Amino acid sequence: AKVVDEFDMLRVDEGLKLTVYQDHLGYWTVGIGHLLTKIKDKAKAIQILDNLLGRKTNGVITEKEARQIFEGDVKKAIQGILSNATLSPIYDILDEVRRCALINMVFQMGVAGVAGFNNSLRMLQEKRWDEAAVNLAQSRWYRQTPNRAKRVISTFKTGTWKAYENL
Repeated sequence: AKVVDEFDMLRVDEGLKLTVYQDHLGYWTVGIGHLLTKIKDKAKAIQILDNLLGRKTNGVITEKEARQIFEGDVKKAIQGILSNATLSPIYDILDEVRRCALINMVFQMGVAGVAGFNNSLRMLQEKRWDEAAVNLAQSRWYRQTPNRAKRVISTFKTGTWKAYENL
């Protein structure tokens, strides 16, 4: 239906893994940045994956199942936004595309982290794009992850998925 959606948006930013993946901290992961466990044990990571999914996987999953796992994480991200006093009124007035960009921020940093952008959030709440992009660019989020921040901020400015046309 939509050329780019929230699953492919966060696939560009957060890698898509169809096999259990261990990062530098030893944390086991799968799908769109879905943390299975933080214990350096591959057998428990796969066991957790088996209970989440409905089969005896050997660490490998399909893209359909990764979208199922991700849709669950998105439902929880929306619940965290609508349950937050700061982020809830912004989510209401934002369109579908810009809603995905707010969820993207809640994926990287927590709901409490996104709620720290007091002035930038007021700019978004008032549909004052571009002014929000300037305040969001002057942030630690932009400093640590410039390229991911550029794509997300551009999405808030345009609302056109243009930054994610082809990763």
